[PDB]
Amino acid sequence: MLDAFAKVVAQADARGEFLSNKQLNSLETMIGEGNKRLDIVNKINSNASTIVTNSARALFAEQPQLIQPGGNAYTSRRMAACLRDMEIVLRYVSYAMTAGDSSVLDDRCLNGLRETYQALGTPGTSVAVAIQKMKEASIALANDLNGVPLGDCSSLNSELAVYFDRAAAAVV
Amino acid sequence: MLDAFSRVVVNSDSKAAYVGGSDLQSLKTFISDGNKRLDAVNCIVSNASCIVSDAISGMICENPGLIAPGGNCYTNRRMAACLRDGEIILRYVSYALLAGDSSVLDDRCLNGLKETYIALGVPTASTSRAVSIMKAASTAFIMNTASGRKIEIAAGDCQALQSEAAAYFDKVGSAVD
Amino acid sequence: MQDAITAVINTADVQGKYLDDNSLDKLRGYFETGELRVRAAATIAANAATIIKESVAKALLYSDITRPGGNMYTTRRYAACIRDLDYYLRYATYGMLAGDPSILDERVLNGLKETYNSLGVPIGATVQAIQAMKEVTASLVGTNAGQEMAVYFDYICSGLS
Amino acid sequence: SIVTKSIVNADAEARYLSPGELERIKSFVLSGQRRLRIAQTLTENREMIVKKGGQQLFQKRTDVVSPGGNAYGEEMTATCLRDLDYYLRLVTYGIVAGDVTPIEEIGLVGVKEMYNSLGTPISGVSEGVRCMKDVACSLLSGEDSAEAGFYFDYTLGAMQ
Amino acid sequence: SIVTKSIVNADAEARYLSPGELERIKSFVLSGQRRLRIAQTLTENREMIVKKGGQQLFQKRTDVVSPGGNAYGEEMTATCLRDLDYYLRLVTYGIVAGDVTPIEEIGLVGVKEMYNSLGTPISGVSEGVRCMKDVACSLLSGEDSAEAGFYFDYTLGAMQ
Amino acid sequence: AYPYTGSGYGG
Amino acid sequence: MKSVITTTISAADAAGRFPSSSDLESIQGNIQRASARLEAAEKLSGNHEAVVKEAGDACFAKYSYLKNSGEAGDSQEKINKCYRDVDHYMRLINYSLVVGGTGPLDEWGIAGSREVYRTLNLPGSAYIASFTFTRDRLCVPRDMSSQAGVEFVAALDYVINSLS
Amino acid sequence: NIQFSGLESQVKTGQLSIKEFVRALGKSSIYRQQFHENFVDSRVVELSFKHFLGRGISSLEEFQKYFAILSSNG
Amino acid sequence: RVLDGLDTVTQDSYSFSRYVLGPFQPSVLNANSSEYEREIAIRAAYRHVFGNAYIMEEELAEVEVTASQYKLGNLTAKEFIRALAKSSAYKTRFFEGASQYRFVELNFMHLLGRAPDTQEEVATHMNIYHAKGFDAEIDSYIDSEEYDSVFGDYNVPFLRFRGAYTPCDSFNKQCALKGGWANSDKAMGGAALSGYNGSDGRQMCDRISAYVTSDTTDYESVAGNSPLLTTSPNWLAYPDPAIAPTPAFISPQEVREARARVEKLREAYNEEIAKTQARKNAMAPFRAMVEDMAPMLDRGVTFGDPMLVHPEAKLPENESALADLGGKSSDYKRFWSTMETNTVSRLERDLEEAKAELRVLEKGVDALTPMSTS
Amino acid sequence: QADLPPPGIPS
Ligand SMILES: *[C@@H](C)[C@H]1/C(=C/C2=NC(=C\c3[nH]c(C[C@H]4NC(=O)C(C=C)=C4C)c(C)c3CCC(=O)O)/C(CCC(=O)O)=C2C)NC(=O)[C@@H]1C
Ligand SMILES: C=CC1=C(C)[C@@H](Cc2[nH]c(/C=C3N=C(/C=C4\NC(=O)[C@H](C)[C@H]4CC)C(C)=C\3CCC(=O)O)c(CCC(=O)O)c2C)NC1=O
Ligand SMILES: C=CC1=C(C)[C@@H](Cc2[nH]c(/C=C3N=C(/C=C4\NC(=O)[C@H](C)[C@H]4CC)C(C)=C\3CCC(=O)O)c(CCC(=O)O)c2C)NC1=O
Ligand SMILES: C=CC1=C(C)[C@@H](Cc2[nH]c(/C=C3N=C(/C=C4\NC(=O)[C@H](C)[C@H]4CC)C(C)=C\3CCC(=O)O)c(CCC(=O)O)c2C)NC1=O
Ligand SMILES: C=CC1=C(C)[C@@H](Cc2[nH]c(/C=C3N=C(/C=C4\NC(=O)[C@H](C)[C@H]4CC)C(C)=C\3CCC(=O)O)c(CCC(=O)O)c2C)NC1=O
Ligand SMILES: C=CC1=C(C)[C@@H](Cc2[nH]c(/C=C3N=C(/C=C4\NC(=O)[C@H](C)[C@H]4CC)C(C)=C\3CCC(=O)O)c(CCC(=O)O)c2C)NC1=O
Ligand SMILES: C=CC1=C(C)[C@@H](Cc2[nH]c(/C=C3N=C(/C=C4\NC(=O)[C@H](C)[C@H]4CC)C(C)=C\3CCC(=O)O)c(CCC(=O)O)c2C)NC1=O
Ligand SMILES: CCC1=C(C)/C(=C/C2=NC(=C\c3[nH]c(/C=C4\NC(=O)[C@H](C)[C@H]4CC)c(C)c3CCC(=O)O)/C(CCC(=O)O)=C2C)NC1=O
Ligand SMILES: CCC1=C(C)/C(=C/C2=NC(=C\c3[nH]c(/C=C4\NC(=O)[C@H](C)[C@H]4CC)c(C)c3CCC(=O)O)/C(CCC(=O)O)=C2C)NC1=O
Ligand SMILES: CCC1=C(C)/C(=C/C2=NC(=C\c3[nH]c(/C=C4\NC(=O)[C@H](C)[C@H]4CC)c(C)c3CCC(=O)O)/C(CCC(=O)O)=C2C)NC1=O
Ligand SMILES: CCC1=C(C)/C(=C/C2=NC(=C\c3[nH]c(/C=C4\NC(=O)[C@H](C)[C@H]4CC)c(C)c3CCC(=O)O)/C(CCC(=O)O)=C2C)NC1=O
Ligand SMILES: CCC1=C(C)[C@@H](CC2=N/C(=C\c3[nH]c(C[C@@H]4NC(=O)C(C)=C4CC)c(C)c3CCC(=O)O)C(CCC(=O)O)=C2C)NC1=O
Repeated sequence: MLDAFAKVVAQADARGEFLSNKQLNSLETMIGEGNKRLDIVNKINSNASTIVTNSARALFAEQPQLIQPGGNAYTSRRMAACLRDMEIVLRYVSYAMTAGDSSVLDDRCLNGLRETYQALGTPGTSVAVAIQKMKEASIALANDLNGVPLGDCSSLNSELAVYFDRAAAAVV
Repeated sequence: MLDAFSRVVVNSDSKAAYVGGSDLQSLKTFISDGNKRLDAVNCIVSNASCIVSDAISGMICENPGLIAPGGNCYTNRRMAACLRDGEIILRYVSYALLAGDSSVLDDRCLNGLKETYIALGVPTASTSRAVSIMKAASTAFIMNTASGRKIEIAAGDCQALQSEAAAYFDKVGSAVD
Repeated sequence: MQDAITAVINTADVQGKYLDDNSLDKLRGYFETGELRVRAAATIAANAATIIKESVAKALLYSDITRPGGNMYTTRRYAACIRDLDYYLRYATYGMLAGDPSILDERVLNGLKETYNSLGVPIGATVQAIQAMKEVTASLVGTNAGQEMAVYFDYICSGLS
Repeated sequence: SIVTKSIVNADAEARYLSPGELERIKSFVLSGQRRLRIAQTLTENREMIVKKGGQQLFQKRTDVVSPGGNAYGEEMTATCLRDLDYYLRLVTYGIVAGDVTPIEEIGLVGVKEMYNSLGTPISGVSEGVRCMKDVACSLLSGEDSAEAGFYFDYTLGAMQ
Repeated sequence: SIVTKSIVNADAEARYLSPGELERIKSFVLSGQRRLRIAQTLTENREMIVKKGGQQLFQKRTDVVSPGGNAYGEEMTATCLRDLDYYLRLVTYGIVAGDVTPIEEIGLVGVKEMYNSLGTPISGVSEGVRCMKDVACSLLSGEDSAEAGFYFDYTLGAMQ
Repeated sequence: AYPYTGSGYGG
Repeated sequence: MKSVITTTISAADAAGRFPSSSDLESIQGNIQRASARLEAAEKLSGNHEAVVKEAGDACFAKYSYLKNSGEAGDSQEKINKCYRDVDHYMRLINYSLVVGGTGPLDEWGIAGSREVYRTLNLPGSAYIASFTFTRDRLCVPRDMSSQAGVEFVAALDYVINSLS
Repeated sequence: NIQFSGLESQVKTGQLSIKEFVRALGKSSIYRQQFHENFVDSRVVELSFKHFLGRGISSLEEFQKYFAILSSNG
Repeated sequence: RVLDGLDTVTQDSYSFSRYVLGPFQPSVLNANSSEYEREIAIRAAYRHVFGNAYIMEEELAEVEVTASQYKLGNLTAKEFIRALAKSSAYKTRFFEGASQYRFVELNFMHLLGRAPDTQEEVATHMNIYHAKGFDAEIDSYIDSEEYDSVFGDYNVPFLRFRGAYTPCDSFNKQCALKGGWANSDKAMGGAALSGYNGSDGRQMCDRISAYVTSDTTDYESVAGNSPLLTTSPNWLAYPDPAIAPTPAFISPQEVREARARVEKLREAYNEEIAKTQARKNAMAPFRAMVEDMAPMLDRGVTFGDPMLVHPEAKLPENESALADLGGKSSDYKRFWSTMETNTVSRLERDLEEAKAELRVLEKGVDALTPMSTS
Repeated sequence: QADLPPPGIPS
């Protein structure tokens, strides 16, 4: 597993040079961003259960297929598996939001996931709609002006959106 | 007028050599403690009219012969002057807090004070009492321990800086006496 | 009229060239600011009434103008006054959302100075009413979109003056 | 005015004034001093009409002078009675004019847009003018307050 | 609807639909499911929006339910909440239509003439719709209640 | 001092 | 107006030299501290009207005698002037807050204030009541950022210590 | 409650002549929504004469004249 | 009493005058100072005492002994100025080639910082000249009690913006005698032009007529080259204190039009003021009506919370001392938008703009014969 | 490195 820097160091050793002053300035910049990063991850880790639950409500409301007999989310077993999978993807997007690299989220969750949800008959695009709903709820939760000093955080919301867009892109 | 920087430079020119490591190390500590210095001087250039008011008022109340006839705080004019002089003393102490070296305070204000207050007939013990009241009030403001004012600030130990400010006021009070 | 995109196609077209990297940078600039222009126009659409009410209340009322012999005296004049403030707000939103003030040149500021100097409409009171709408509108849409609306209100004020 | 309306009328028909319209001008110029009596009485009794009409307005309608209404406070109440003074002045103009043109163009053309731009309920304005109609009909004769009262009725019909 | 507006547009220009307008139709027909979710939620939460919006209306505006107002009485209050139910229904129609043409032609074209013929303050109606906008924005998401809330904002701009 | 041009009843 | 730029330019002009690296570091510090203060100014221009309400209402909440007699607050019109002068001072706090030195607040508000306020029987204690109310209604976490709040406190401090 | 306030005002100034006022009223969406949408191109032709000239079609060759304009060019 | 006294008696005059804005403030060599502080104060002295005149490094050697003595702190600054003014430098710039009015006038500027008040004073100092030379003139200016009281031993002389000004014309002088920051004394007087090769140039004097007889210096001479202008405080007076530059291609028609406009504006102005007295409190009869029916309208507070109070009932918290009348944000914000709204205010600014334009014409119409008419 | 890496092969 590689962190935000571990990628810089790993490339710098894959060429075997030192870090230039340019690289060190970039790292120092990301550190000064890092408090805002921890704030976003704290907001996500707090309200996560409402993210998963509300997003699943909107999924089954907007697509009434899966709650019906014959649908894929039809059994209490299958529904619990559905919600828990949404909890999985939100957990690893929280991880890759902390790391600054999308490596851990690829390697643990996204890489290979499509082969499974093909192998079960699960419609991938419904999963993609689910992850888009968690992206909407999560970004609209991350832009809350409650309890935090005001400030500009468009770049980190852009990055977080890149992680959820990678999840929806990897299931579909 | 010399800051901490020019103090390092002047010392190293007396030694007549390059600047080197260790002097710069102490000066690096000056820079990293910079923001606390900033916020401290900001705390003393804040309620300072309040400081001079309270200190001279305290000096008259502790020693009621000032306001008595033929005292140096008797006439309204003389009261205006004493307040102005209290203001000026606190002003140059604030300069010495920014500079970090007492060159400014020694050269601009401190040099002619004993002879001047003698040449005016100003009682010096009373002035040193007023400098002491400004000292204690200034250290209480600089430690955020004033009763009427408690402003939240990012927390940290600042004892160094308090002892610095008290060093300058003791330099003034010891200078008038 | 023309938006920022049409202006880019005008310059690139009138040179005969195709789209080079500079023009694509200008289109990227507009397409970055797109969404901000949309929500600003949404908010102004929502609160036009209150912008005109607050701005008339700050700038024009209880003065010589609505006292008799001022220009605003009588109901017909009052309603014409606040009608003109509605046009300035609406066309200022069009100019913001296009990203190019050519609409203000075509359909508002044409002949308007001759109109107001013909009637005896006070120019300075009009300008101060427009600036009152600029402050209130910038308070609603925020900093960035308030800057954008600020350049178009200032464009109309530069048009009249 | 009646003269203005007749001249404009046969001007748009591009003819001289008809004998009928000239009889209308004769009846108007002979009815003059009665009209000037009416507007003389409503002129010299304006403070009773504005005060008493404002009292019947605020007593019937405690909305606007309540806290949170439009006319709450001393300055706002003064402005409210100021407007009732305006509509009384315009009614006197309409009486001496022999036509509602002065009333319509000074007061009524675009009144709804103005008071909607002020946040003022215009039904309260119409209730105020109806109260001044009752006071002004208490100050006049039978046929006299029929005539003047009908000019007030026109203003009520324009507000509603 | 958007389809109706485009067809009428190029119909009066007597041409087929341009590329631009066909892209607009594509964006509309792909945005469908989201719209149907919103109008589904405002459909199945109507009684909370009408009741709670009526409470905030009458608590902000104690004029019309006071004795002497329009909506004084049990029957009149019921009719008032009936009209708020109408505008809630029409907002849902405007959401699924993707255009305010349903809202405009069912509810807005000549609304001021009607409520002026009924004696009803239309500013109270606009305050009622704003109250239902607050409740309906409390029941939805961020971008979601931005969209639906802006449909309510169109209705408020038509009332004012 | 600053008259508003009106043909009839404007001012 | 005393600012960073005007003090270093004026000081270098009095020096008789080109602007050396010291002035360059001064304006470097101006563009460092700039963002924190400007956040303060944006929020002040956000809700200034409620600052006028609470400020003046606390100002007559303390001293009621101004509304009692003919002295300074005889009419509602003089109360309009009361709130008006408060908004002048808040507008000058916005101005000096944007510039970053105490320049416009000094040359526009403080200069010759003492002849005016002494002349027209205006007590300074009511102004100080207003401003101390505004500094008592300030939260570091909430509203403006802590750095912004600090600069707001400093400017309003300078207002009181100018008047008192 | 339909009001066209700037066509009205640009006519009150003489900026638009009254011909151009009838033009801008005739090109508004309320004209087409009222008279074009519910009617055939032949019937749109006829009603455009009633509104814009105040007479019927004089004769058959004039109808074949203006019907080509409507029918080919909206 | 707003103010105690003149420039000398008290310094309230300095506090609310132009003085605070200007770089016309005193400069002091404070204790033990480095070359940066010595060189600053010595140049600020050279700028004031020579009036921005230009001292080459050769001419600095003339002044050098005295400069060194001041760099000590042995000499007080007034004795330094004394040694500056006794230098052959300062004789050559000013005493050698000047008329006596001009010259005496200069030592008021450089020594005292003020323009001479009256002809009688000027003649007094000239009588001191013919008594005991250039040297006792300089001594008389430095040993004056007004000088000592205002400057003290320390402070380099400066232009005193004391708001007292004994004679207004002496103010107009004092701004005219120092022509702003770019100018110098050789420019103001044609010493350089008259003299061959930038030297031996007789100094020209103006305003002699204004010393002798009761005259007034031009608005141009005080408005173009001034400490008023260099210490500009960035004023949004609709009045422009700056002169409009002279437009070319002026015709007499353009000027009869503007004269007629000024007279029409004056008439409208007087009529509107006279009405203004007539306004009284038109609103006052209705105000008195509302004061009369106060028992019906005025209502007492219900003490409660937002919950549990009848609607339109005022809480003691919402006894805002501006909500008690029913004013608004507008009502405190009104007098700032009054320039456009007010009729009288609007007229006054127009009058003044018209007057400035009229003068600018009065310059331009003066040119005769060879003008390209347009 | 936007796409997913081969099996094993931790990115
Ligand atoms: C924190 C130490 C306090 C407290 C803070 C609260 N402030 C509330 C409202 C409020 N605060 C201000 C001042 C603020 N607004 C500005 O624009 C500026 C400066 C430009 C400042 C310093 C205002 C004007 C307002 C009213 C408007 C608003 O609601 O934001 C507030 C809400 C009070 C309530 O609604 O009950 C709180 C809670 N909280 C505390 O526990 C301590 C005492
Ligand atoms: C261990 C966990 C942990 C956290 C979760 C953070 C939480 C946190 N954030 C900030 C501080 C901050 N946090 C943000 C973040 C925000 N910018 C915005 O536009 C959004 C509302 C929001 C991101 C979603 C900003 C802007 C600041 C600085 C606020 C300021 O100085 O005005 C601070 C104060 C110290 C600092 O300035 O860094 C703290 C403790 N810190 C921690 O130690
Ligand atoms: C480490 C990562 C990791 C994952 C990402 C999941 C992926 C995953 N999901 C399921 C299994 C499942 N996943 C779902 C989820 C779905 N329900 C639907 O309606 C939607 C289409 C979809 C949610 C968006 C369901 C319903 C099952 C059970 C399927 C069944 O038994 O029919 C299984 C088989 C084992 C099981 O039954 O739990 C696996 C491996 N598991 C992991 O270990
Ligand atoms: C331009 C103006 C200007 C200032 C006024 C200062 C303000 C300032 N102080 C600190 C930061 C700080 N300020 C203090 C000060 C103290 N804390 C205590 O508990 C004592 C009461 C007090 C003694 C002086 C401390 C302890 C810190 C944090 C430690 C540090 O940063 O060194 C910081 C760091 C950033 C942050 O905290 O967000 C800044 C910018 N700096 C400036 O640039
Ligand atoms: C730069 C630094 C600096 C200072 C520190 C002061 C010091 C100082 N004080 C005075 C002058 C004075 N100082 C005081 C003060 C006093 N009143 C008393 O009752 C107490 C004993 C004492 C205050 C503690 C008084 C009263 C005078 C006027 C004395 C007199 O005129 O009798 C004077 C003479 C000039 C004047 O009258 O102002 C000076 C130089 N001035 C400076 O420029
Ligand atoms: C640029 C900054 C700036 C200010 C801060 C004000 C300050 C100021 N206020 C007044 C003038 C005034 N200011 C007040 C205000 C007061 N009423 C009271 O009951 C309270 C004591 C107090 C409000 C808290 C009043 C009442 C007057 C008029 C005084 C009078 O004419 O009697 C005047 C004289 C000119 C005038 O009449 O307006 C000035 C300069 N003006 C400025 O240009
Ligand atoms: C010995 C007699 C004597 C006088 C009569 C005055 C005359 C005078 N007034 C000013 C200067 C001034 N005078 C005024 C006065 C005015 N403000 C207005 O609104 C009104 C038009 C007018 C009062 C009726 C103002 C405002 C200034 C400052 C002008 C400015 O700096 O813009 C100045 C320039 C120096 C200064 O700034 O003080 C002088 C010489 N001075 C003297 O020495
Ligand atoms: C968008 C395109 C557009 C604009 C903007 C526009 C302006 C416009 N303003 C007009 C009049 C007017 N405009 C005003 C305006 C003002 N009075 C005041 O005191 C205020 C300071 C100021 C407004 C801020 C007034 C009073 C009149 C009426 C003059 C009269 O006819 O009596 C008129 C003459 C027609 C009429 O209203 O009767 C036009 C045509 N016309 C257009 O087609
Ligand atoms: C004849 C030509 C003419 C009319 C009619 C007219 C009306 C008019 N009414 C006004 C305000 C107002 N009008 C009212 C009226 C009312 N408040 C109530 O509660 C009542 C229900 C109602 C009256 C019946 C009030 C309170 C204001 C003041 C709003 C404010 O500025 O604070 C204003 C703003 C100027 C001012 O008074 O401060 C105008 C211009 N103006 C004209 O030139
Ligand atoms: C679909 C479009 C549409 C609308 C909106 C509509 C409204 C409508 N509102 C009515 C009455 C009414 N509407 C109100 C409404 C209100 N009273 C207030 O004070 C408040 C401001 C407001 C409620 C928010 C009241 C009080 C009445 C009855 C008044 C009376 O009968 O005296 C009536 C009279 C008869 C009847 O309701 O059956 C109609 C037809 N009709 C339509 O076809
Ligand atoms: C939008 C609804 C609408 C329609 C359809 C319409 C048709 C229409 N067809 C016409 C003529 C005609 N239409 C035809 C059509 C045909 N001849 C054949 O043999 C074929 C079967 C057929 C073509 C497929 C012919 C030949 C004429 C002219 C006949 C003549 O003038 O002698 C005319 C006579 C004048 C004119 O065209 O301008 C009208 C108005 N008008 C309308 O408003
Ligand atoms: C009756 C005659 C009389 C006085 C006058 C006072 C004067 C006075 N102030 C003190 C000290 C003192 N004074 C202040 C300043 C002051 N307090 C504030 O909170 C604010 C806003 C102030 C200015 C308005 C502070 C902050 C202190 C330090 C003590 C404290 O924490 O309050 C001390 C203690 C001195 C010491 O510690 O040696 C004295 C004697 N005392 C008297 O007996």
